[PDB]
Amino acid sequence: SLRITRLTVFHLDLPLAKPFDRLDSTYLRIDTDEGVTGWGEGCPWGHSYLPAHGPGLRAGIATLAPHLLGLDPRSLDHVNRVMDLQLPGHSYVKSPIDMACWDILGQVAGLPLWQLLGGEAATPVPINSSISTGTPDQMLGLIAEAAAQGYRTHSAKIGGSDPAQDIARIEAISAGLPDGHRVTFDVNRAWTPAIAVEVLNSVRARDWIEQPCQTLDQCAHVARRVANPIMLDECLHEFSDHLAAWSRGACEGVKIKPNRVGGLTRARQIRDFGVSVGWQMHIEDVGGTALADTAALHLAASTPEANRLASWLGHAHLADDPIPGQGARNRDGLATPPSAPGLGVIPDPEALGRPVASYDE
Amino acid sequence: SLRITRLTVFHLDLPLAKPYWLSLKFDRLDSTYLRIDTDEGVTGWGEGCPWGHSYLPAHGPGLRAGIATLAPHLLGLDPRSLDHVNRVMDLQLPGHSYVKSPIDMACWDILGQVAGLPLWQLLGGEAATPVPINSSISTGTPDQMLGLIAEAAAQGYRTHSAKIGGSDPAQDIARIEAISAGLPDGHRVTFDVNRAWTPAIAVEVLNSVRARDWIEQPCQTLDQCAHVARRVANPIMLDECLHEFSDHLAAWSRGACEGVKIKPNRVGGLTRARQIRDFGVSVGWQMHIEDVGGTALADTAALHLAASTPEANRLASWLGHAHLADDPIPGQGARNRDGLATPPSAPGLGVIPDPEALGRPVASYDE
Amino acid sequence: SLRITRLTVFHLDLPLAKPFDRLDSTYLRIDTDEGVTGWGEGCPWGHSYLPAHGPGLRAGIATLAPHLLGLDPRSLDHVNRVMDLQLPGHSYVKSPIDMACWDILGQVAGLPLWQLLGGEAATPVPINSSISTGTPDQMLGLIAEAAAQGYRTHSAKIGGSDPAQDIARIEAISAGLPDGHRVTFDVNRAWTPAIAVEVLNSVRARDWIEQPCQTLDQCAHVARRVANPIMLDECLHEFSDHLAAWSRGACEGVKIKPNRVGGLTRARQIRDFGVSVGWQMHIEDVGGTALADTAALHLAASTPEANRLASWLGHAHLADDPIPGQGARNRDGLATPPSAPGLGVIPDPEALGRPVASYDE
Amino acid sequence: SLRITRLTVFHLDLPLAKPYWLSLKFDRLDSTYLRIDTDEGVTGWGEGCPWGHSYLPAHGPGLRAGIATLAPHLLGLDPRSLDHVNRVMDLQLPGHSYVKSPIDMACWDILGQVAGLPLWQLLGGEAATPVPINSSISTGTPDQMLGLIAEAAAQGYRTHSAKIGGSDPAQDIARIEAISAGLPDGHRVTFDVNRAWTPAIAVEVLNSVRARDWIEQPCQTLDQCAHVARRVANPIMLDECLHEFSDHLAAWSRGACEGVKIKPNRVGGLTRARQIRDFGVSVGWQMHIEDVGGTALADTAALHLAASTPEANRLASWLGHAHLADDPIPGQGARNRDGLATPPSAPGLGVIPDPEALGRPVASYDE
Ligand SMILES: [Mg+2]
Ligand SMILES: [Mg+2]
Ligand SMILES: [Mg+2]
Ligand SMILES: [Mg+2]
Repeated sequence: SLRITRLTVFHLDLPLAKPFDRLDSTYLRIDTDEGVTGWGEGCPWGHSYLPAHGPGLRAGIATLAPHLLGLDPRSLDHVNRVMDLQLPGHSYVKSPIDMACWDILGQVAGLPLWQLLGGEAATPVPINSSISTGTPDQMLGLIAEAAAQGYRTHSAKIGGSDPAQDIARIEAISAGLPDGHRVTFDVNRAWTPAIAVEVLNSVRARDWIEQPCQTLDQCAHVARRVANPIMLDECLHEFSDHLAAWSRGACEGVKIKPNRVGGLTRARQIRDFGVSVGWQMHIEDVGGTALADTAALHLAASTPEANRLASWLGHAHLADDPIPGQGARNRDGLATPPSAPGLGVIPDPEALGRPVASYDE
Repeated sequence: SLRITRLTVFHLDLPLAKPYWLSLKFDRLDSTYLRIDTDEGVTGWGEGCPWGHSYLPAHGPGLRAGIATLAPHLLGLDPRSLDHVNRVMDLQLPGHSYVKSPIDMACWDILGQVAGLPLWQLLGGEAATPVPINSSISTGTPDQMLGLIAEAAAQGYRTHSAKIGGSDPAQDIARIEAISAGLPDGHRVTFDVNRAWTPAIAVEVLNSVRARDWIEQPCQTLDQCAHVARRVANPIMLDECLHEFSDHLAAWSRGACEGVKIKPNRVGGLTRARQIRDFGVSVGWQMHIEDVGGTALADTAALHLAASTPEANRLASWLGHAHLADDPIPGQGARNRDGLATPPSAPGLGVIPDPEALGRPVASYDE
Repeated sequence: SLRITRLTVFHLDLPLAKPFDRLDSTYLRIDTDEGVTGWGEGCPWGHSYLPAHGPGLRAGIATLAPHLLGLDPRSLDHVNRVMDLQLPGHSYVKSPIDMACWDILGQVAGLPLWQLLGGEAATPVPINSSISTGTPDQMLGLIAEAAAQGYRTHSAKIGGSDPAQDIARIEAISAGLPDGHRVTFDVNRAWTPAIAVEVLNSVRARDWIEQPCQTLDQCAHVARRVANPIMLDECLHEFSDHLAAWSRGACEGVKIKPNRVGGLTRARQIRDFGVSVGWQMHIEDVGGTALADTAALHLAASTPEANRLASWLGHAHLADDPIPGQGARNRDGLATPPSAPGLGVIPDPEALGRPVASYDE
Repeated sequence: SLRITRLTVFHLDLPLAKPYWLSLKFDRLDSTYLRIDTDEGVTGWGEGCPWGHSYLPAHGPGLRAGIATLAPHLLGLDPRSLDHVNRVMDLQLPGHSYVKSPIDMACWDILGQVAGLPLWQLLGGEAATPVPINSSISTGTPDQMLGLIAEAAAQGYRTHSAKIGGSDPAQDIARIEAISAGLPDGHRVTFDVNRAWTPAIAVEVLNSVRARDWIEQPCQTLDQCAHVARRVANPIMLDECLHEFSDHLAAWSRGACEGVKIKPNRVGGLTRARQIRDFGVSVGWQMHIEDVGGTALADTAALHLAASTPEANRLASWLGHAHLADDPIPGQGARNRDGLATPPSAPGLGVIPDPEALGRPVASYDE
């Protein structure tokens, strides 16, 4: 008999700290007849990073609202089935909805998400830096910085059509890393296979390379020809892409991002599959405020230590904060998810602005 | 030199001829017409009309949101450079093929008018080939569907798409054997299952039946359909699981099918549909080329691609406007004349909607 | 109603600048009833390089002429279908015909080929040198030269039955290349797999190796055993060979040459396929005058920058020029295709000689 | 020591017995006879006769152009060293197998005469084995083809090649079941489709029919035929897609077929045909060995290879000269005597054309 009673949609205009200069984030409030309210966030990283954009996100909540009204939000797999029937794909639309129902379930259950996701403890999860693309000594300065801030894993954005510079970047960074630190070379689909093969086979570094090419097939091809661990990310849209990645032997790890795979319920199924096949995983969201970071972090904290790599906190990159003082935050390069029932963050609607849409029955 | 100058968006509420009931009255289609103007006064039109919002990853409100996201980026582009415009849309909004298809269709219109050639010719066709049209035969008993087909046949249809599916093998079996046995001579049927089978039910029914007609998309995924294909004897047609060119390449390398349907709104437009068409010809696929839904505008776009396809590879097209109660573009576009439809031969697309017939625009974008 | 009205065949005797000492080129003029004339060129690189030769080329135009007369040249796929029905294979015969119809279509459309082939602009395409086979310091002198001329990519012809010399060649050239320049080792089918494996696994260079062996199967075998990017060329005769190359995971790039694949319509289908699977490509013709170079260059200029490598200009190697002042030419290591409608080159028949054959209806 | 001294080219205009009409009257064959002389007065002859110019990558004018290109390079060669001559032709003009086949055939003639042995013996055969010949049964109704076969049978044919194909499954089905059911006892048929099916139509027809006779080349490519083969129950014979030895190796490794036809003009001559023949024996293929077209000269060359093939692997040969209206070499070569033909036992090829019967030479090449 618990029923979803109202969905309210907020649009947050979030300038980035280091300027696209802004993010378009959607906050979603879900009410129930018994007065338990859940919240979710979907904030695509602009509209060019993934099949996702803020105005489409809000349009998708509109298409789904009338099918979500009156569902029992405690039945998470059922909620997801209904979302899949009513609007295929659009994982970016589905994530904040699924996030908010999880929040409800955790509040009704009296348990934080990390415990519903199976974890023994609110594990402090190591956080990782983003090193933006530049020259060999530039990136190396940005790393010295991040290390001073307490990051011990760093994700260097590299890529291009120019084999020589990526070679230079990789060999400088891989050698001039502080002792005990970890670096991932994030190419974000910017190589063709020819470049990946030339670059990686010219370099002694055997660090992680993340998503070197645009497709799974192109990544698998690179993997058979080079010696580095390959991490997949943006080409994984649904569970079947992960199964294909596994069956092609394409990778040794994946990133799992709720807004890319359709929320916590889908992410958890992927996470369990990754543990079963020995993958190591970065579990984080695509972008947004500490609300999105918190949901991801509950899933990251509940992952076996052998399989869990550092998480990125998207809110580190924002000029503003709509939910100051809430969520997993960086404390000496570690973020601990909250232990209160549900998500553990409650946005104040006054901080958010006036709702851009609202659906009742 | 030529430059996109304005994009105008129209939302058309299209009633269906035959509502059907759902477990919801599915009543009407939400169609988007897009008008692209340029600085030299050549204007192109395109349509994107998802079959409601549950058929594919596509819905009307999402389509109009996508155009909003892309508009700032299309303003200023030379619409004659089609591949380039496609790359921009791909850089600026990955996926969302249902968003991209009307934009690409309008650029093709513009290109055709600048070239003074009909789309079927730019697509390589020797002539405005009349293309056979198929019937839609709704699910029911063996005796019903067979009566719905005699009826179809009296209207000039020689190819028929029989909608079967559901989790009771026994009546799917009865339907297939009945329909396949009692077709008029020279007629053809395809059994459209529409992802309704699990692989277990597919294997049980197809291996229970003597009929060797096409089975279209028995299961939800490519991987499931390829599994069924290795275990049954019928020609397999893929459709809904094919979202982009790499899925076609994957279908081909697994030997999953002997044909595909190509629908611009599913694959992102004519430029992308054409590359797939040509791939199909290279590997010997037979293909239905048609759109997902909409008025005779989306249907004419698809029919240009269908008419330019070599006869060996070309099967019947479905005309979505045949299922509509209204017509916003009366007397324009390829229409069914006794089981065949012929694309226009005017430069470009060959249809020009009257803004007066469309309602007030819901969005406009200019530089 | 536009109809092909006459085909005229010219035979050009072209001495090479650096001496087989000559090329046999065929120029083809196609007239229509509405007075729009298109031109094409097929010029095999002698008769030993590919399944192609000048006298066969002219013989094939003879077999096809009566099937081409009266076709609508604007319908390019239809023209190609008719050529395939009437004379299977013989891509070398078909290329100049298809080239001339494209020229017509571009003139009727009022658009240059690079825009009909989808490009945003007449992109200046980087040109690459040909370094003929010799000793390590010889080839290195020839490269210093080409670099002075403005070439920044160089194609070194290597190959033989002698592993030690190719090792010497490769390691000298790969190390003594000017900064920022690119080198491809063009073996032109001159290795068996045993030699390819010994050579490439003895060398630190990870430059492109082009067509190391006689067949696709032999190249794929080498590719699985070595660390360099493999570029395919001469074994690709038709689209199905490219599909097989892709499915075998044999290569990371291909060269596309109109006279080898049957013209611009076939080349474009290959080019689009290469972009879709992440290949990088050299798009150029097999040999001939700036007319053949120009057609290829329209297709090269319209290829996404991520996928496009340098083009070779065959006319650089000729003593003569029948079309002086026309076509894409080298200007500081870059060639820009023309922007006039169609091909953008108009041969003067007076410069060509007396037609060796002519077909009317 | 022995040296090629002159090459002489003849062009023979061969009328067919049965013109057939095209959508063009296909009237006559363009055949090339080549004479190779040497310094010791041993002369060899070869023939290359494509089945018109649309059947394979081959045509008469191209063949005479190819000989022109190769002549300077063959002049001076020792024609006894066959592999070597093949390598030279391969270095000097890649591909163009239709060009190389008559040159290689003439060298084999020369080699046989120098050795004082018939080709069938140099090819390893124990004796001049009479080889069964098959009929050609033209496309028509079930009742026609079956009447064309009783007729064939009365002429001594026990193997019949029934030409089917076209994009209407229903009558291909009727033809196959009719013909396969009503063969004389002891007789055999092959259904020659000649690349006319797409894979969808192949799968529909073959999986609709009880007949398990050979199907020859259902589809255009090896990859399409191998796809069909995995899904149907009939023995598959490959032919036209096999251009060179690597395609045979590819056919073998995909399990695409249980037999092949070997035609010298398609694969480049006897030297290349022989290597493929032997490969077929090693892997247990059954094979038809015959030429593409031409006079009893090309037919005798192929029949030497056919007679030397072990009986387990050897099926019927087609004799191209049976379809000609003329005969430039009357009373020479292997001819059909009541369903069998026997290659000659004279040294070399065993046929010697009279230049007087051939017209004036169209080209001559000497050192
Ligand atoms: Mg990434
Ligand atoms: Mg379907
Ligand atoms: Mg090469
Ligand atoms: Mg055959």
